Amino acid sequence: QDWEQYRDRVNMLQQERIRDSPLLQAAKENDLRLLKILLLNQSCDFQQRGAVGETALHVAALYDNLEAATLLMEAAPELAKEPALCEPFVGQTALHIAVMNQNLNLVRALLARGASVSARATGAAFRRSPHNLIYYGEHPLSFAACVGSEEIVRLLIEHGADIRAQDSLGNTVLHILILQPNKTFACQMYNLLLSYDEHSDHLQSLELVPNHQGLTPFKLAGVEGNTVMFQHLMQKRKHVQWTCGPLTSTLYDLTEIDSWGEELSFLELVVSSKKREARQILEQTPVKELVSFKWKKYGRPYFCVLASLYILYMICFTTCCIYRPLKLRDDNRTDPRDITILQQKLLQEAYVTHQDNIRLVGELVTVTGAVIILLLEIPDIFRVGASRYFGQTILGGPFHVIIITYASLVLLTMVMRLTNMNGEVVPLSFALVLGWCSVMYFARGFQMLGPFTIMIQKMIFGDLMRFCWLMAVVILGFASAFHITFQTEDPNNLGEFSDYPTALFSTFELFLTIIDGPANYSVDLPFMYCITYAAFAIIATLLMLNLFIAMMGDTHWRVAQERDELWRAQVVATTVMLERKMPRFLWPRSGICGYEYGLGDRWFLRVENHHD
Amino acid sequence: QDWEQYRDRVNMLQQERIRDSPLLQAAKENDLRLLKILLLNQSCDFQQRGAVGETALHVAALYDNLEAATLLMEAAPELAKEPALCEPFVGQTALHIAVMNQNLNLVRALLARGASVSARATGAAFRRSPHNLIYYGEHPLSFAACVGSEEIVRLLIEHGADIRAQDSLGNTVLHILILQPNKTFACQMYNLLLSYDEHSDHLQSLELVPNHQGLTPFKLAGVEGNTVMFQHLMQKRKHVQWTCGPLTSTLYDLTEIDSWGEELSFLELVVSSKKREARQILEQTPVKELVSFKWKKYGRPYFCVLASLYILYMICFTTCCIYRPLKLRDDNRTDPRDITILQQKLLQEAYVTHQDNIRLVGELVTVTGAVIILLLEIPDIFRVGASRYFGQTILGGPFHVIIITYASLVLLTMVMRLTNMNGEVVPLSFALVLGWCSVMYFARGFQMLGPFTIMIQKMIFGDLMRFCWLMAVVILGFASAFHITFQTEDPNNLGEFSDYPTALFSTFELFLTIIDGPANYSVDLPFMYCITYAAFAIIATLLMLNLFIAMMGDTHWRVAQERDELWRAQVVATTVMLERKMPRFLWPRSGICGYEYGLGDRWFLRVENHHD
Repeated sequence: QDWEQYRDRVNMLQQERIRDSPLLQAAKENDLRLLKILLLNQSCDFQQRGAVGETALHVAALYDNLEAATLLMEAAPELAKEPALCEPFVGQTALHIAVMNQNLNLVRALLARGASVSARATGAAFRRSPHNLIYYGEHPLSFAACVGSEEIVRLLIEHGADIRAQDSLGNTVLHILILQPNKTFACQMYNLLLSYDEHSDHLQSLELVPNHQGLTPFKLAGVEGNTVMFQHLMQKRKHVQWTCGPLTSTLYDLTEIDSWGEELSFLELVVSSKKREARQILEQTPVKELVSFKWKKYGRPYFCVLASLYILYMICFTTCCIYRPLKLRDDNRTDPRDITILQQKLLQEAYVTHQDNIRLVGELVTVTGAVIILLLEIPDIFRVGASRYFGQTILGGPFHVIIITYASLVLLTMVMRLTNMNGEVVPLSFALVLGWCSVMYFARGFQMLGPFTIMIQKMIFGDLMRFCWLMAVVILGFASAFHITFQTEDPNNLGEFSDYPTALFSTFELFLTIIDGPANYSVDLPFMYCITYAAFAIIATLLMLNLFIAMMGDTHWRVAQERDELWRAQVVATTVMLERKMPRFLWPRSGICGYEYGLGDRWFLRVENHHD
Repeated sequence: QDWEQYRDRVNMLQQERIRDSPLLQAAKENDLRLLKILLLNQSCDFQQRGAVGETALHVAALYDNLEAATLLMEAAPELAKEPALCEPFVGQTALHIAVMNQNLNLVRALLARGASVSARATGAAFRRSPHNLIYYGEHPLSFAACVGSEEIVRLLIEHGADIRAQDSLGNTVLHILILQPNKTFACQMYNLLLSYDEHSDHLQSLELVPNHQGLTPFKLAGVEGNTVMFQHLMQKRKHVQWTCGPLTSTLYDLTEIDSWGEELSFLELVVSSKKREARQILEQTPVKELVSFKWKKYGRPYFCVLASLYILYMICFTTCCIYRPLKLRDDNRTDPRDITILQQKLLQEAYVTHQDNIRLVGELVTVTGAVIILLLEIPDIFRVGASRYFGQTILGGPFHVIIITYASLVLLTMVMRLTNMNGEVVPLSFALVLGWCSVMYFARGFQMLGPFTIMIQKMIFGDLMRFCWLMAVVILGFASAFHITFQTEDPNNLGEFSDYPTALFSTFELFLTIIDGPANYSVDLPFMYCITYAAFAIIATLLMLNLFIAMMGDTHWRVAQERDELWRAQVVATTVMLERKMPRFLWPRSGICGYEYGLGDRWFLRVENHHD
């Protein structure tokens, strides 16, 4: 069964036992007079529970019923301390339910009895999933903070609610408020929980308490794509120096963005986030002024020096494919089967020559230039995880599938040599169509060439191959029908259709008008040919091509703001990708340090404004 | 004559007799003093009527004239009970006319005399037609309900107006209010007529009273495309279970949408409606949450299993066309008429062979796979009606003309065999260009491939064949003018124009630049050729092709919202089309039933909200 149909059984079987039991019936309906009388004559033993396993007070708190709920707590002393027992609802007590409803007087009544403010709700319907519409955490302080009810929030802290508790995923009360869809109404709540902070607990500040996967609530505001909470967490870390007219020289702290850490870099997590909204943190005023300083000062010359050691490499690999050891044809086997054109095979002559030694040192450059590419890509596979890394389209994208299968086919051609294999022309032709089309990677600078090469990528996955599933059928339709008409005829006159793997290939060419329409006006073609071909020229090359241009012409202004918003996030992905690699010799640390103009040990970045 | 000019005679001949008669003259003009005097001296015998046949009171009520109308009813006792007699105005009494004008005191005066509130207006100008601007039904209660005059509405019910009466089309008072252009102002009226309901008449509820063609006013709110009345009729059939914070788990009834009926399914009538507005019921909140449950759970795997038994069928029919019994050419007739290329004809050799028995069982699959297609399409013709079914473009569309003329040409090729006919290549070439281009039907899932294959259909009916009526003329213009210049010349040098059925076909190819411009630089072409061809290359292949790309390029962003609104109504058409076919083994009935969590016997669907 699906889980969606499993919980629909449980939420409806609960509604049966409320109808069956007379005590639970009056709780929902606020029948006070029954609940006074039915609790006199042996007030019912409260293991009498629903199929979920809840008491009468959980039913009385699930509905807005003050007066019936208080009469149950007077007769029964301990209903505030009982959990539910069904597996998607484990531990949800009456205090978890009264807080959710924002019921002001019922929470006051429950806390007067001493209900535990540290009860976990560990059910399978409270954990975060794409098929649960709420994620409010486990502790009841977290329930009050997410519903925007500030009066219950300050009421629980006065009774012992600890703002430093964590749920099973590790999220504290601050991690959850960033994960809420109501973005602009949690900033009022985040100011409140900092005033209740102990300021005694050394655990360093609550803003720096880590998740299980390592994210602090500052660092989680970036990954989530929360542009409102990012500015709020930055008001603590800027200093205003002077205001001279319209100018204002404010001074940002730059420590939780200038992370000098082994793998938890803030600028890595923002660009490699799967959330679409994370590409807008990169335009906020302490960050946009930073990654346009790394790029224009250092990241642009090191990416133009290194994009011409890769043109001078591929121009050293084609001139060692052209010059390759072809002897003369030492055989007369081309005279049988006059259909064959073939001539001179191969050699083993890198040694005995005057111009295969200049060719030799042009090969060992290409041999030890395809092992360096394997040493800079393979240990970068495991860090991201081999399935995110080949598909992000920003963090490299599908230019790491090409750049490895280029460097793998240079090493095969070495093993095709030194053992005297024959088909050396098969990897050399796959290397040169992939090796040059990887030089197209280095248009990630060059604002001119930049956003164009995304559109090639976006029209080869989205809009070309949905045109090609419905044309592997039309060129199987007509191509297997031209083979039938010319199966009778002679192949010496109009012999484009002589064998069935070329019946498909001549018809795929006729689709593109590359080959002309096959006609011979000195002979009688069969009459069935000119009917099937007058239908092929309307479906294939009026309609199907001129509608593919139109499909290309309207999905290009839909992606108008979206490829240009994606290019500026592809310069930031290049700058952090280089800062892992190049050694500390190159790249002094960004920002003016502060131990000589002595305030501390932090590394600052100065940005001045103009009030328009 | 037209009917439009026939009623213009009658409405103007009526205006003559008002001018001719002195009694009827003063009624329109509110000349009270004449109407007091002219009714003293033998008050005129009221068979004196117009050419339509109306009395003086119908003229007095056709104009807003209280005082003249009351003076006629005092002198003449029975003018409230007289009908008009002309055929487009049969039965329209004075009470039908006073109600239309929203005249408050004149309706009070007529009902005090005892005018019949059940008089039918059976004229030919009150029935529904595209050339009558009003459709208000027949009974006078229906006239008051459509004009938005609530005070006349409650006045007629107090005197005996029956809200359960029907007109000649069968529409009750509730069916008509849905058919009105003033959509948002009849919801106030529909609440009113339910309070006047007897609640004594077993006839089950007035919301379920059928039309003559079977439509209840709920079911008529969907076919008409009335998105406002659909939500109003659904407020009666939803239950709210709980509200937990922003959540709200409401519970829809799902009985008049979950119709388990022989042919009156609600989801069939909405998608096959000719009205354009009916494609917006499929986005309302109890229905959009239903047909995305049938599709994603059951309708998507059964449409991907069954779209690969149709690739593995057409890949079993082409490899029994390629392998077909061609012998060697046992004749030397190709040596006379050396223009002929032909060779080996046919056989009767499915029997004596080692590899025509593997071919034999690949034919009987294709024989009894084109009789199954005939058994699943022919009894579905008569249900929709053979003229709606082949043109809806949503309920299948023109993939049922292809899929029958594919399965018909497999059965001809069987009769071309077994009798030794010759032209077997003529149906095999029509089957393979239609059989594959029917696999393109199965892009009705696959959101990627989905909206693209509508645009092929919309540019083959709308925008290609209005380009082809004005190019059956240009390639008859130039093609019959190239035959004239080369009728003199010799066909062995530049012989594309040697016969008039190829003078058209070489010129149709020259339009598309497929064939090169016919030139031979070693001989003198006639000088008239290079003038007519320098005009052909400007009209045909600068202007006429590059303007067809532009026509394709601007009618594609007009249909931008409209092909994507049409794809989501083409998934709903597939889901209900499959639910007729596949047996009950597959497909338990949708929605949680309710006899175990005992409220009734109805089948419910749970949907929860979030208040933004």
